[PDB]
Amino acid sequence: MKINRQQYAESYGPTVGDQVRLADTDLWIEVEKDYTTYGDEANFGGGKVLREGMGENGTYTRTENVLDLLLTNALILDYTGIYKADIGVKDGYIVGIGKGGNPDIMDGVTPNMIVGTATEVIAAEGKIVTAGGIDTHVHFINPDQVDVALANGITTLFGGGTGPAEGSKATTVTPGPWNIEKMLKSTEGLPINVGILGKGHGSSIAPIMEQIDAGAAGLKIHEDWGATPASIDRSLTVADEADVQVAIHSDTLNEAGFLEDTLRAINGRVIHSFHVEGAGGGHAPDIMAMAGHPNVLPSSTNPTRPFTVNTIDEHLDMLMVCHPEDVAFADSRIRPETIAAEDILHDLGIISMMSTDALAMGRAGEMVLRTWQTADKMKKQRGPLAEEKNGSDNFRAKRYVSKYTINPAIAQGIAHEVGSIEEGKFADLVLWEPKFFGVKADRVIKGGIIAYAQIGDPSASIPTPQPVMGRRMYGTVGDLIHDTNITFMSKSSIQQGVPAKLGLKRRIGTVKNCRNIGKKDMKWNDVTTDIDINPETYEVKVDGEVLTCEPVKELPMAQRYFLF
Amino acid sequence: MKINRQQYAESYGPTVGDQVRLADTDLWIEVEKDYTTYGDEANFGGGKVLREGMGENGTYTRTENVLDLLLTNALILDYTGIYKADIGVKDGYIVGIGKGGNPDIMDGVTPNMIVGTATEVIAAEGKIVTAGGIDTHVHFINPDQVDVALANGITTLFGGGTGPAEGSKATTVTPGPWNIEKMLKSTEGLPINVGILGKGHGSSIAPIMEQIDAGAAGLKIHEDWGATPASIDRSLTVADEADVQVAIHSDTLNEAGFLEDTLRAINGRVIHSFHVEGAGGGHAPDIMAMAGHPNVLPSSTNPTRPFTVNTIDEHLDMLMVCHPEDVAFADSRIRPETIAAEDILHDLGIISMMSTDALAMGRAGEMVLRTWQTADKMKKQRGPLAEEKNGSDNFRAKRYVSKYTINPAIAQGIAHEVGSIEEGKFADLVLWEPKFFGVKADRVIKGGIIAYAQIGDPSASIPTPQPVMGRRMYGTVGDLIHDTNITFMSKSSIQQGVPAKLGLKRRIGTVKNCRNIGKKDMKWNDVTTDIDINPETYEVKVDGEVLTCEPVKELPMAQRYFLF
Amino acid sequence: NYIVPGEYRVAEGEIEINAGREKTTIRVSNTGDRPIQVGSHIHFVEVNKELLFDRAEGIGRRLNIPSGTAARFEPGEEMEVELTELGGNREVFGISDLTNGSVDNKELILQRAKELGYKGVE
Amino acid sequence: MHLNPAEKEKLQIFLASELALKRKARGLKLNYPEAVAIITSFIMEGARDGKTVAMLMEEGKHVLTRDDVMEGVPEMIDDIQAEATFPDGTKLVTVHNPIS
Amino acid sequence: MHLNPAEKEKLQIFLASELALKRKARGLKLNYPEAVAIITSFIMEGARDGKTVAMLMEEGKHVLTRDDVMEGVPEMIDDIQAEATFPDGTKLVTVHNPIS
Amino acid sequence: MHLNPAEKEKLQIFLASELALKRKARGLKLNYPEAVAIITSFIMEGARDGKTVAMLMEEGKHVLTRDDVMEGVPEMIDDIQAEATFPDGTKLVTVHNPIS
Ligand SMILES: [Au+]
Ligand SMILES: [Au+]
Ligand SMILES: [Au+]
Ligand SMILES: [Au+]
Ligand SMILES: [Au+]
Ligand SMILES: [Au+]
Ligand SMILES: [Au+]
Ligand SMILES: [Au+]
Ligand SMILES: [Au+]
Ligand SMILES: [Au+]
Ligand code: NI
Ligand code: NI
Ligand code: NI
Ligand code: NI
Ligand SMILES: [O]
Ligand SMILES: [O]
Repeated sequence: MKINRQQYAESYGPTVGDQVRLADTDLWIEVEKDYTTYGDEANFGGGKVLREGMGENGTYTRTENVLDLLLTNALILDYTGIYKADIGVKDGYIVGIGKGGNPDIMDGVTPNMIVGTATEVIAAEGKIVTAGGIDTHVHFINPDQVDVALANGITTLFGGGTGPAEGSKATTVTPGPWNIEKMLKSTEGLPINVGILGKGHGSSIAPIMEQIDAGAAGLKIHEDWGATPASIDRSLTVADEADVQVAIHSDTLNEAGFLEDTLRAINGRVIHSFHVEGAGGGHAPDIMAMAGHPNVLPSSTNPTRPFTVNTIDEHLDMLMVCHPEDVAFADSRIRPETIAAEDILHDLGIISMMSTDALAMGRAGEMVLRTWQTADKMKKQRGPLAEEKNGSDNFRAKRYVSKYTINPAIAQGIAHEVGSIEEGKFADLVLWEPKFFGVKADRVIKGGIIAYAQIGDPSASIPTPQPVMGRRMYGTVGDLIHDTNITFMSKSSIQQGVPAKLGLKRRIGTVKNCRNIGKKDMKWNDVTTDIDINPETYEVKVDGEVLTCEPVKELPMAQRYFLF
Repeated sequence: MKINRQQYAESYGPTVGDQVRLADTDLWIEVEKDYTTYGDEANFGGGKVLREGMGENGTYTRTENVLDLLLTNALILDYTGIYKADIGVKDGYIVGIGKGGNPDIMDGVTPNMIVGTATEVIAAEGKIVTAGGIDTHVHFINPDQVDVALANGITTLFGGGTGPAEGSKATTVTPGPWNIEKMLKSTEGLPINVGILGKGHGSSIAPIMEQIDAGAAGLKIHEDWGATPASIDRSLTVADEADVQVAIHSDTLNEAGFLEDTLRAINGRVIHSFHVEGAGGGHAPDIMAMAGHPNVLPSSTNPTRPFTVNTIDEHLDMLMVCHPEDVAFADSRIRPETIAAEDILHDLGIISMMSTDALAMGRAGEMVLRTWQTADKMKKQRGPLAEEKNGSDNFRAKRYVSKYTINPAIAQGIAHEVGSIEEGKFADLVLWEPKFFGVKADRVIKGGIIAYAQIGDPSASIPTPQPVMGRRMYGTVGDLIHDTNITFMSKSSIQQGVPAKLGLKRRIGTVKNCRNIGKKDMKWNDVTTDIDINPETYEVKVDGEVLTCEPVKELPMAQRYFLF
Repeated sequence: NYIVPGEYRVAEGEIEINAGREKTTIRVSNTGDRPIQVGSHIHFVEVNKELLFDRAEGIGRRLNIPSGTAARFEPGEEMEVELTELGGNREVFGISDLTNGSVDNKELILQRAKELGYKGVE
Repeated sequence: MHLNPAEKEKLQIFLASELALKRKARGLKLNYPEAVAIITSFIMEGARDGKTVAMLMEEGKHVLTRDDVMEGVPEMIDDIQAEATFPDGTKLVTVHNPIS
Repeated sequence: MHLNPAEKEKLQIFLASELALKRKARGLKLNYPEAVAIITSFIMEGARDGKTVAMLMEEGKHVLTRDDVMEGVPEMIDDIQAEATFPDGTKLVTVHNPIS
Repeated sequence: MHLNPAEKEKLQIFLASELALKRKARGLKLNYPEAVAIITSFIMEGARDGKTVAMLMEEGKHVLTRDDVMEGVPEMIDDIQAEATFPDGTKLVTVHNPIS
């Protein structure tokens, strides 16, 4: 008995060699391999396979290799590959990627992926499943920002802020022990993972370090607090001692130094360079040259992503919620040459990460959206990458999915917990209908329980009737919000008992291993090079070659989908 | 001094022999008796009776027979009668039904119903007061479902689910120890009473039983997990040992057996038969024959309730969010003969309970609504029941109110806490304006504090200006949500300290006494009989008599009330 | 050029299910007066008593049909079905309680089947 | 008014439909959410008018055609479902493939 | 805009009134919530126009008549109250028995 | 429809704008929130129509004039900003001093 491929894909999702369009882009991903045994696929419902004595084992207690949750027939898109598998979750972690079911009667069952009495089922056939997005440039300004992030597949917010205070409105900073404690307490009520950055400013160690001991997960150096040689140096000394990451928004004004001075203060130490293109801030006009250095982990914020006909005009008036000296400053800061080149640097693997800059100069719900728009524009302008085979865009898809999943997690020192669909990691997973991929998440799973879902009328006979909208689910309600989300904190704050001292009930994640990494550690985005930015023309060269691009008038993942 | 009856009823609500129309139905309930002393009625406001030295006692401390809350002049509609009384609440329980006030100066004051300094007042004159509804067929799929339930007078949700996972979308199941613990934690944030059902599937005892020990309040056998002889048998063995109820949705496909096989596996043990008519699921076509057996506690889900011109068409396409073999299956499953007969079986007291099937194939806010629509249709088609007197519908009203209050509570093993307005039970009470009765609750009281209310503009001088809508009240806010709601749990989980282990702060209710009951224990709905369902024609007979009914084109409690 | 958002381009060819396992065709009768649908992965010898077939031929087997689909028997309908072999450990527990161990225990399975009146034990 | 939760939510659908209809009136090809809002609101207004489920299942296939919507939208919409109060109470309407 | 909580809620009343008025325009007898929305929105728009409380108490008795609404609706509505910003600040309007 | 949080909120702006436009149609001078709603909704509808940011920055200065609004309102409104989905994705429009 044979099933043709069209019907097979309809019923169980696609299999090896089949391709799927991402939303309304011209990007195609291809199934590289499939962990199933054809004929023993798992599925759930009336007369289906996961029933007692059949695909569901009726013998084993939950401890005996039995899952709490199986996602059946998932098409995984991850830095580790694009492939078909069942995903098994237990104790809120991914424990198995393979083939779930009942070894009584099925071949090829992954030994710890038994469906038992204890097992819940999510049908992922026909869905794409990715890791939750990791946004490392978050301003905590308005709690309404969290659902915005969840609706576009983001599951971790790293940044700073105390609400709409001017310091927080400009900088990803929660300053000092007391503001940090207050925001750790606030975090207890936010249904997403969080890590908080202290103020990376000071000329003595202790005022900076006490923020790490109070429970910050990293530091932010921002020009608005003085991105001077001293603040840079003291922050990195703190970070090297505490094993946390420092993000920098450098001195746009070149007041105390030019880019070369900033790199000298850094002195070869690890640093995350925020909005490296520089519209979002940094040494005018050449900040983007940071992205060539081996000790720099470079990210883009999202409003420059990708380069479009309206980009410059929007950024021009945007820099007026701010305002001859003004015009010159604006012209030095908003540059078509660097924004254009930023598109290509993404495509080449020279800028490793995306991020939002949520509510300060970036969109909380558009990190994932704009990553794919950028990849699609690059395919349209540059063609398939050299590395591609089979007419698929798998190579570009792995390079781009890395920018908002694994690479920020590595940079921040949290990739042991989050950032990819791998065994041993926390079960932060996003299901997408391919037609909505990267636009509107179907279900966002946090620590193995659904936290957010596009779902319909709660008064209806079934959940599909209108209106279908993003809604918080049971993972966010009551005490379950504590078990399904992680507060990431410095090792010192954890060793000093800060969680017990503040009464935090959230899972506590340890920041670690982010002093001993560099550009080479950025998955699919590991390129070091000489970046030259001409001081007169702003022309960008990479090892002597000029990089120009042009803006597009239209993007996919835009007016087909959005009501406003 | 005499008051004519029209003015008396206006001022104090109706008294003995007076009748009240239920909403816009043709059902009339009659006051059977009245606990007042005429002239000493309690009431509250300027120059009214409950004032210090007068109807309010100024002497006694709260411990001295003084109430925390008096509902004045309530028209109670309950299985125990339809009658006029004051209702006194203390420590969150109903402590007195009788005559409240001040024994200093009033005759006939119930001794523990003193209005004192400690007493709050709710005016119930002109209201009907019932127990909160007990919905025993709840899928926990979308937290928005709770307010939907509260708005139609439901105060207890029994069922299962982890949110919009496919297992939960099909079955009232929270599977296994970890999913159960997570949902008990979630429950801490839900302003309604809850009990959780584990997966009633397995061929060994321990995988099933460990769910009860983890804190489940019962089990659900569902065909989608394999409603086989083994799963039925092991679940009932567990339930008999643990003293919890099992609900069944049987094998519609007749794969491993026909109805007689299911009854043999049950082997005379107690079971709750869900959606017994069978559109919602079960042995095609004869499942409804369950409702004749003495060991079966039979419930309907609500979309078949009652039989109307649109019923079949809606159910036909509804079974396509699912899809020759398909048509045959649908035709075997959606049957005008059984849906028609289901109306009459309700009226005869042969089906004992209503329930929703919320978000799986039933409406979270329409259990109470459809109970009364059904009673009204039956009066229109069958006439007043033989048992009626005085031109009232009291007998039918007690039979129908029982279906969503006391009978589910008895079936689930929780009637010692909830399900009726009796002394000693938890003060879950719903006030209704007669014009909105069974449609939109006025105030829902949970554990003696209002949890939900139709009330107007919060910025206004008074609470009646527009817009008047359902809103959560103070009982739902902060820590008070813990004291006003009950998590029902197995005796074993309670003895093993699960609440302390999970940090539950809700009142903990014990499931008990539900192995030693049967059909005869269903108030006003206690009829056992031979039900025959013809396998060729689907004609329903009860002790040799054919039962036919017909659909109606219009219902009360519909377009007069609803904006959509 | 027309864009269908999220569309598949499936590869050419066909998927063989249950490849490399022995297949067996048998006749099966619904002697009952109500319809019976049998799922892909139920141990075939443990189906509804009122299905008449050679019960020995269902031991250690299930329907050779796509995972999650079902064969349908109207009342009085007789038809052929194709079976494939169970895999993994070739053990069955629960369902109708006829096996509760290795499927190799043919005589014990058939003895229980006959005693409980599963039709077609010789 | 005594609005319950569903009555409040469903006001939003009517509002989205009004917005979409103005967009269509000024000559725009409609997008995915606009199209869904228009057909959903049509169904609920149809139930309010007293039509049967059967009528609305037919009529819902003719509210918008492919020339009214952007490329790909017809294929994005496999079904539209809505529950509304008919003269005989709440019923579910499902319209399969509403736009060809 | 600086919307406060009441301004956001009261947008809903206007919206329900618009919905009800379209229903009335296509010949339906109006139900309970529809009727309340129409009269409530009339009052708030009246205050916005600068009418007095006294005018709106009179006019509110003549916005809908019994022939505009379903059986029983007149008797279901004993009073309609609304607060709105008059030229002299927020005031409460109560219309007793608005539909005979 | 798959509404996200911003799509739900922004429905409110359209609704406030509809309310304000009816008020203007009956001859009222518009207040602060009414004026902001009208110009904001104009911008988002403009983006939906496919205009550029540059066009909307110009046109937004001519939607309402001082004679359309109450005393002081022009001076209360220093800027109006709105984000909407253009054919090339979300962009921010800021209109400085929209009413003289
Ligand atoms: Au700036
Ligand atoms: Au700025
Ligand atoms: Au300028
Ligand atoms: Au200028
Ligand atoms: Au900015
Ligand atoms: Au079904
Ligand atoms: Au279904
Ligand atoms: Au059909
Ligand atoms: Au058909
Ligand atoms: Au259904
Ligand atoms: Ni910055
Ligand atoms: Ni920033
Ligand atoms: Ni069921
Ligand atoms: Ni159900
Ligand atoms: O930033
Ligand atoms: O169900």
